[PDB]
Amino acid sequence: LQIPFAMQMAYRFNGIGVTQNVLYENQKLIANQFNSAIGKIQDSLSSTA
Amino acid sequence: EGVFVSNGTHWFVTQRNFYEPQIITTDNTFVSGNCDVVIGIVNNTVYDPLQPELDS
Amino acid sequence: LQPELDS
Ligand SMILES: *[C@@H]1O[C@H](CO)[C@@H](O[C@@H]2O[C@H](CO)[C@@H](O)[C@H](O)[C@H]2NC(C)=O)[C@H](O)[C@H]1NC(C)=O
Ligand SMILES: *[C@@H]1O[C@H](CO)[C@@H](O[C@@H]2O[C@H](CO)[C@@H](O)[C@H](O)[C@H]2NC(C)=O)[C@H](O)[C@H]1NC(C)=O
Ligand SMILES: *[C@@H]1O[C@H](CO)[C@@H](O)[C@H](O)[C@H]1NC(C)=O
Repeated sequence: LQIPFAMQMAYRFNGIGVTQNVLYENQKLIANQFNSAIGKIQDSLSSTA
Repeated sequence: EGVFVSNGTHWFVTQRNFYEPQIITTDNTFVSGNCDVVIGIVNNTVYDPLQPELDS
Repeated sequence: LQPELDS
């Protein structure tokens, strides 16, 4: 079933007892933490044989 | 609980896993702050049942 | 409901 991705994340938050408005009020900040964490994986894997 | 949906002319809320359109009200919704912050929000009425009863 | 008893 297609769903917009920021709405799927509201369901994931609701699964861990965080009320879904806490995502939307912080959406750009949460997106930037995830985007940054992905970058650290590449550097970790590139450096750490 | 559940999701907002539209049939084009109207807006409803439904549970997630079986389509059951219900009118949107202060019963089946909760507020959090002013409109400005939320990406993708839309205008509509949200109905509030108490008003006509106070007007009885 | 407390303020609505103005009705
Ligand atoms: C969206 O839902 C509303 C409410 O069910 C539909 O409005 C009704 O339409 C029927 C005919 O299909 C009329 O007999 C009713 O009098 C209408 N009720 C209201 C409250 O307007 C509307 O037609 C639906 N739109 C679409 C495109 O499905
Ligand atoms: C939802 O309704 C509000 C008004 O309650 C709309 O805000 C006005 O929109 C017009 C046209 O874009 C602007 O000229 C005004 O300056 C806006 N006023 C305010 C207080 O911002 C709003 O645009 C509507 N939302 C949508 C997506 O249509
Ligand atoms: C959806 O994305 C398009 C660009 O792909 C944009 O023009 C549109 O404003 C977006 N709408 C919403 C509701 O975010």
